[PDB]
Amino acid sequence: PSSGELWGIHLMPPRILVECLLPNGMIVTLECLREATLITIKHELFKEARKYPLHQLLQDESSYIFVSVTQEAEREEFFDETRRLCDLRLFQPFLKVIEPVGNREEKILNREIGFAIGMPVCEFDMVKDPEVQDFRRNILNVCKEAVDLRDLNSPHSRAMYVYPPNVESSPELPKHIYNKLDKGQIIVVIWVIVSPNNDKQKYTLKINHDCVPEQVIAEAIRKKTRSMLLSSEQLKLCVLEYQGKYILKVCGCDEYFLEKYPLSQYKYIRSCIMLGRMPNLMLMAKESLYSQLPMDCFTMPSYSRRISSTKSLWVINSALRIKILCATYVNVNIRDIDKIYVRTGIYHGGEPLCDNVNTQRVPCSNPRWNEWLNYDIYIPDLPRAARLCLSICSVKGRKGAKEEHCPLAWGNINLFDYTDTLVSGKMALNLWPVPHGLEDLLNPIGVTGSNPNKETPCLELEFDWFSSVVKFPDMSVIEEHANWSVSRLRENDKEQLKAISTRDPLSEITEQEKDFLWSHRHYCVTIPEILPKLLLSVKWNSRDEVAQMYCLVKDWPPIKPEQAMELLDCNYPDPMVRGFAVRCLEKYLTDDKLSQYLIQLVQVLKYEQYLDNLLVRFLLKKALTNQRIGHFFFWHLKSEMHNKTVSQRFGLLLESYCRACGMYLKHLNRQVEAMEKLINLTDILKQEKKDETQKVQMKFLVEQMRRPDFMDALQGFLSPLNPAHQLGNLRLEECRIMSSAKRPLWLNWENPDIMSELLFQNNEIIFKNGDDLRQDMLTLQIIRIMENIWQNQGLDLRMLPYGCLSIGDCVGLIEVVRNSHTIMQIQCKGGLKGALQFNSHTLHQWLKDKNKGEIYDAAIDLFTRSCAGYCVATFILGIGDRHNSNIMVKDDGQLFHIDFGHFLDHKKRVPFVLTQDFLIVISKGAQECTKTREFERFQEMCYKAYLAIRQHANLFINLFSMMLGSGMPELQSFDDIAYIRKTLALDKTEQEALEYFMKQMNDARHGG
Amino acid sequence: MSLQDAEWYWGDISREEVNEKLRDTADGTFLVRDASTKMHGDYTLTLRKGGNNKLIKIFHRDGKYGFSDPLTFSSVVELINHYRNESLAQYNPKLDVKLLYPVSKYQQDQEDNIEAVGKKLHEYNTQFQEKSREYDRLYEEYTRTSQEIQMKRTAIEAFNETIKIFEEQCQTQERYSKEYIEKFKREGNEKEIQRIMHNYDKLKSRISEIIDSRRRLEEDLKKQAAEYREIDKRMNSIKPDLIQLRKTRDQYLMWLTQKGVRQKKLNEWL
Ligand SMILES: CNC(=O)c1cc(NC(=O)c2cc(F)cc(C(F)(F)F)c2)c2c(c1)C(=O)N[C@H]2c1ccccc1C
Repeated sequence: PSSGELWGIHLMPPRILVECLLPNGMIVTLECLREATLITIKHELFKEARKYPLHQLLQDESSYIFVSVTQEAEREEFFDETRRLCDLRLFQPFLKVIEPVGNREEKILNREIGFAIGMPVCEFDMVKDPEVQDFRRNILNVCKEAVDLRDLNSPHSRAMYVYPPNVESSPELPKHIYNKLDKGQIIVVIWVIVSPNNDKQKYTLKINHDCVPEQVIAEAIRKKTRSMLLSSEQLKLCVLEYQGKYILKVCGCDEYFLEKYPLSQYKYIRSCIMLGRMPNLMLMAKESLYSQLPMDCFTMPSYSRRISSTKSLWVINSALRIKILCATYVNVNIRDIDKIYVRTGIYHGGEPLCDNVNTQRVPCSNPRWNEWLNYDIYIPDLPRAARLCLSICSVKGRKGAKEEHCPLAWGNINLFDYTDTLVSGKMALNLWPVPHGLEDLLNPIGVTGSNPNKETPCLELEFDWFSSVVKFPDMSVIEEHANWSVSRLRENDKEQLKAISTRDPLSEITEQEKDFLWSHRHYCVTIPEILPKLLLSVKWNSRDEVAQMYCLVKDWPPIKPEQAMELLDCNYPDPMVRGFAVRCLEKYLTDDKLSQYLIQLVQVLKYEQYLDNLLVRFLLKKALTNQRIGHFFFWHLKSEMHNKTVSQRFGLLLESYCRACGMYLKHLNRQVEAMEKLINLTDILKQEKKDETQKVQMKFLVEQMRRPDFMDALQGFLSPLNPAHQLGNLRLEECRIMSSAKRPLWLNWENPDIMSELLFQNNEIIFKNGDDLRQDMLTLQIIRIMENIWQNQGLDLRMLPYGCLSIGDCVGLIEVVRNSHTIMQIQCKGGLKGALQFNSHTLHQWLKDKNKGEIYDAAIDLFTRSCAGYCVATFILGIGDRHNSNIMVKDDGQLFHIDFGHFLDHKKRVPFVLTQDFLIVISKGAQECTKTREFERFQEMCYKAYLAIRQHANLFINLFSMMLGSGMPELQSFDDIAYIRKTLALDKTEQEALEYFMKQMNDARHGG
Repeated sequence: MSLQDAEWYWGDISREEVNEKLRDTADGTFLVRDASTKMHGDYTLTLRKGGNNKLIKIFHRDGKYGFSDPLTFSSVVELINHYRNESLAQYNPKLDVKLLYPVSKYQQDQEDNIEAVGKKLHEYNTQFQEKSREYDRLYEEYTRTSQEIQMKRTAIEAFNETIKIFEEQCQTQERYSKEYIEKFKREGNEKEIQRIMHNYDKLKSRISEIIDSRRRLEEDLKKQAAEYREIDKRMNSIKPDLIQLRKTRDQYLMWLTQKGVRQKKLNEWL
């Protein structure tokens, strides 16, 4: 939101002129410095003003402040006089001297929120919409809940917020992990600083894997007091001393063991066992930890406090009708297109409550209809979550070929507003552009709300003004109406009712089955997994059925989060249903799984009918009590600010988070400004010096990164890929532009941890501006789920879901995998065997050279395992046919795919890449490698993995379903998701799906 | 009077494909498949009713057919045509329509020499990927122009707040300098009147510069906002044509389907 320090200028010269408007009408040109802080300016202005008329009228310098106009078109009152001139984001270089008005602290805090969320906060104050002003005010109590809840047992509760325990969701480690424990124990090293030089000492310990951190602190002080001839009570006296005076930290990053989870449930040590590596811990003084937790207040803002008959829906003994008056700003070629018309449908989620209706057709040059559309539905029969979906459509005619219809623009309306009042009176909403690739005349998944962009097609409607304001019934009457209509066991039945539960969320549910569920709807609460199916069976255009349904959900048994998330997707808009889904999460979704599925849970906020809902308050509540998920909660929201459909909803949501996330807002702002500098340099490299050579670009890069204002911004801040990684000094030595056309930046920092050498001494990340990364995010996330499922079943298939994060429109970060090469790179480290044909064994030989000795078997195992993992995954997801340059392998032997966005784009034949080179490795360089016993058990790993995912096929279909409203073109309709049903073969039994995958594997080795 | 030879039986078709064929059709349009179970003798009937595509399973037992437990009809065609004469309200009042308008496998076309594929399909497909490249290009500079517009729309609103600040400077220059000019006038201090004017004239000299820079942007906006609306009506003119000849390319595979094997599409691969 700021391409440079001034409008159209990247950097200010070392000295520039500034026009200074005094409270007298005199104008003073002040030569100042690009960095000159505002205190330096205000002083040297009031010192030069004595050379200009009417100095007599000016009060003292200290009684005035500057105001100016930002590049965001905000008239910003610069209360924070400590800022540099060049950091203001000034539109034009001028300053208007005024007396400060309003709470200083508040205004300074809002400027800092505005930079964080990427838009001026004062744009919210001007919003007419009362839903917005009610949202802003009425979620401030979810913030007070969280601040008070975390400032409760200070400073521990304040530490538990900033450094929450990074735990697996269960201490039950599956057996293949425990088999790497020495008779049920673990060996661990605890490190300590000796301060005169920050020398260091270490203490190795063997302990039960299920020791709590304080018990670990016990076994260490117990090992150092071995020879101290202490009594059993003197030992207790210093064990108690250290249990409460120190805590344990992971060497190399900011992870702490502040809560008494069993040691092996902390993720860092769950993997040190899985990977057989030594858990390196640092003993640290608790008073040093709480020192870096500066107390942070939360102050209620201004809008929080002040502001300057009806009848029930169910009395309305009339059908529904809606007037379409006219359109505006319709961009259509008056002669290629014959006529236009407005199409409408009344939708509850995605099911038409009644058949669609259109205006009559009308010429392009006069888009006016003044037509009342009548609908085959009762106004009492409207469900609360009913929605009007409409679009303007064009037609082109022919006899030798069919008549063609196309949507021009679309818009959706909530028939009931957030005060559950039914709309009335004439209304006008600007329409949205039809998304690329959509050809359905309507778009019922798009967000409800008028397009804020100007000169966009503006359509006007009128909803009947019934003689008073109309509200939706209160729950009281709804239930007693179920008692009205209800007055108006089994075997095979129950067998099939539970045989319905097995079927996936997208399975064909034929009419006979849905009204069979509606019949046995009361016997369903015995198999609560069935709840989603029974809801799609409710005839929502019947108030009789919907009422009876609210009663069943009010008493429904809590299903587990992996199932409760489906009821937050787009096919379940009813506020009672979604409320039940949220209650399941806030009582069964761990902060871990919340962090895992955070992408989807943020995404389904788009489907929420209103700003203030039970879901957002749950996510915001958790986001403010756990700064790990709060971090990505912020960035995932911030990453979609540019999309004006949600910029408001997300913006109001970010405003709240930033106003209550405490001292972390300061850290986030340093991340944002660091990204801003990176995006403004890549924009310069891509827009200005795109034509320059690749060594000319390299010199602008290193020289620009030489500038002090840049390094002071790009050194010393937290990695948005994982805030636990601190990013210290840059290694310009290692930074570079890259060979891709968008020329991403390879950025490499030193790791400043006192014990950085015990993890990674320098950390490097790729910054790419111009590529849509959120396919990589979702793919890498999904890969992390599949690795998590396999591990818990005991399948030690090692994937590499490297860190990927989108921070905006086609821009984000990608974790570099150290000591890794592509398969194309590795063929190039070999030689040509056949006639202009790379040597197939080259992969095997390079792996031998990198794994001499007893470690050779380990690398082959790792490759054959990770290979099996990515083979199964890429087929399921249709990621199968990858180029050698998109498959990578570490010196370690771990194989993994990359650049998933590059594949989906290249799209617009082989089930998965199981090339010969891999078979050389898997079989250890044998002949007829497809007939050995390494391959015999390799394809036994692939098989067990495929059905292990199909056994969880419901979770994935739900995760993707939740992403439909994201705007990813790969996810525009449930038809898109139908591919995973084909690869998982969900309309076939287990053995048929097995034989299906087996035939794909015989075809995957290109013959067999 | 045989099933495989009917109009409305397509058989081995995906649910997504029948959704695409019933899209926005009127109530009573219908189509039959074999169930997505791919199971022999087990079938699925989709019909349009109430804006929704509604799925009816057709049972099979002792050679008889139906779609509920009491199972009557000899074949599926006797079952379907019975509900083409009268309503399936007989089955359930909740859907009161007849199986009115079938969608036929054939009854859709566009001398059938092999050139109709090898020449006129490759022709329609080449004509389809060109107009699809143009529309992708249009939608590229459509979104480009859309962003360069809002960039300008905010910048002129910045100019609006800047000009507001300078105009109130003028109206406070005249406020707090009137009665000093009026006092200097009678002290014969023209030297001090011209300092106030030399600064006032320099104030409204710069405000004239930013006013001119504002309009010079409102002009680039006006002319880009128009070339934007043109890109919109060009897309809207290209969308229907693009669909029209995408379908033509698709159903010209029918005579590849009458040949019964996609040999000649793979000749077009390689
Ligand atoms: C040769 N390949 C195919 O023919 C093919 C491939 C795919 N795969 C994806 O699009 C996909 C995979 C990811 F891992 C992540 C993402 C995302 F979201 F990041 F962009 C997109 C799909 C289809 C067809 C299809 O019909 N639907 C797609 C699909 C399949 C399975 C799950 C989900 C989806 C959307």
